[PDB]
Amino acid sequence: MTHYKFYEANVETNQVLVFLHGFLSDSRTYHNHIEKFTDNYHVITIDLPGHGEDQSSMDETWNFDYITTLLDRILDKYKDKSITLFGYSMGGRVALYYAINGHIPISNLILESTSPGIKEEANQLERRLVDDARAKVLDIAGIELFVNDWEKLPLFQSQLELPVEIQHQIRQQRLSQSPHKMAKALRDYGTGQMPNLWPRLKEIKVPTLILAGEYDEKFVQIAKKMANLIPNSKCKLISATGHTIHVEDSDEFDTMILGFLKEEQN
Repeated sequence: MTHYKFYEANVETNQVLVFLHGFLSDSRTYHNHIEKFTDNYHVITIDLPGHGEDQSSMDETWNFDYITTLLDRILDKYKDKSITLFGYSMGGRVALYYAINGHIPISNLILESTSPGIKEEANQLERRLVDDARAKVLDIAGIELFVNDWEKLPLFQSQLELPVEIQHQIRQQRLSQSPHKMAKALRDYGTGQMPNLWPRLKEIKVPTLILAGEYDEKFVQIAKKMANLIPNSKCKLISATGHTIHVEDSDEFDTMILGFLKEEQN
């Protein structure tokens, strides 16, 4: 209930494009994009556990297998369609996990500024500690103070250049998240908790589009590495954007998706 929205295509089509959002955000991030795709594609947006309109129980572990089941249940209603699964950042981690472990086969995969998790154990632990600390800060200091600090992360420096409306929308989307739920999201499916999917990338056989922002060096290096390992992948670097490409250059982002979707119609 409430955790996913289906937007009927303006035309008959067997194509369904499924959007997963990032941490501290929800499906509203795709708001201005939906109409660009419904022209030719059915669109689904899904709020992940703890985010936006999600109503996952606080008393269940929101690990990847839980999220996979969640997605299985939605996608089962469209299993006979050609499903393109799109994930941005946190949602891309879910989309990679799902491409590898999901129970409904997807047709195509799209990854924006994401990673298959952390390879080496000590780095996984480093990240767990940080996300665990962050979760504690959320449970205790609340959403506003967290977002204030989150806004200042180097990862998001390129956003400081966005039009004030856009920065407002992003800030509002973050502030509306429940801090206790954000904490649980971090503890249960933060990157530090995610299995290292690097050695399973070769299992992903579907056409895959990988997007990274040129200013976002870390995720560019990750995107290139992922592309090498996913056998039918295209990696596109988006000029003059950081991590959240779909917000910083929405049109180019849209053009890249539509063109990929165009190419893979077969």
